[PDB]
Amino acid sequence: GLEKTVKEKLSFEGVGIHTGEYSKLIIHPEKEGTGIRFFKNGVYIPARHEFVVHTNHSTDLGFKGQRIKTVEHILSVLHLLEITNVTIEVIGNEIPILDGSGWEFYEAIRKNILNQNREIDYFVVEEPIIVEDEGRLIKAEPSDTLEVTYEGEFKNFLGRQKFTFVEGNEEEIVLARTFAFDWEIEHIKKVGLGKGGSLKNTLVLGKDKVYNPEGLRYENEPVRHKVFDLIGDLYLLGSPVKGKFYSFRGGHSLNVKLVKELAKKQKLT
Ligand SMILES: C[C@@](O)(C(F)F)[C@H](NC(=O)c1ccc(C#Cc2ccc(CN3CCOCC3)cc2)cc1)C(=O)NO
Ligand SMILES: [Cl-]
Ligand SMILES: [Zn+2]
Repeated sequence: GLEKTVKEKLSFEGVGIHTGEYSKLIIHPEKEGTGIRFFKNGVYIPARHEFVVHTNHSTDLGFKGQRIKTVEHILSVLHLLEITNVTIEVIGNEIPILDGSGWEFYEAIRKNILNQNREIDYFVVEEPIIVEDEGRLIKAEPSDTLEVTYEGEFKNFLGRQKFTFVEGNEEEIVLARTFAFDWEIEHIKKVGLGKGGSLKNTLVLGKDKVYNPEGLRYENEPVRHKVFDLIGDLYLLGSPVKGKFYSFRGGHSLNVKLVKELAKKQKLT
């Protein structure tokens, strides 16, 4: 496909899931070859794995003393829409969580795409690779299309669930919300996270029950959201990705580990 930016500036705002603070975004058009980058307090922070500074419960980026928390959801939306050149100006410390899914970003950006004049240079997985960490694993292999499978094993009524995204089915994952388990809430707050989480932006589950009165959007909403997360972390390769991925219980740390191994393989090709 063609490289793409946005036609006009787009703004979003609201509380961040981990800081609990209100922040504002402005998405700016950029010319061919710019890449995806954040901008904060006069500093550009490229959306690339070299700038990852935190991977526990979110993926955070930083450069020259300026940090942005929770980039995975906006990056996933930009990856799915193959937006390749854009500056995300952040006034605040975190990307807004909005309703917990990518939907509001996706719908607004999708109607505001500007095609540009050169083709995308995709990051094309060239050979199989496996990374592992204490029973979690992620595999990748070549594919002409982006295909991403997540398999989870939940310690509550959800049990084992599996979901596969393929190109063309973007609407199946951009509405899946972030989620949390009630028995983990106290620890997440103690380690300084989750300050913005509420039933308005998080699917909260117990051992046997659903806290949200509206219930789940899909019976497998959590693994759909985990696929959505992984697609955002994969965009830290710096280009839209072609390959077939399978994650068993992976999280941001393992996602970024895979990204860094893939980037090392193609550093000069
Ligand atoms: C899903 C992830 O873990 C992923 F990493 F796997 C991760 N999400 C996260 O890491 C993550 C972590 C925590 C929260 C939260 C919360 C919260 C929600 C409501 C209340 C309110 N109470 C609920 C009970 O009744 C009384 C009221 C408290 C706290 C959300 C999200 C991801 O999406 N990263 O991109
Ligand atoms: Cl490769
Ligand atoms: Zn997420």
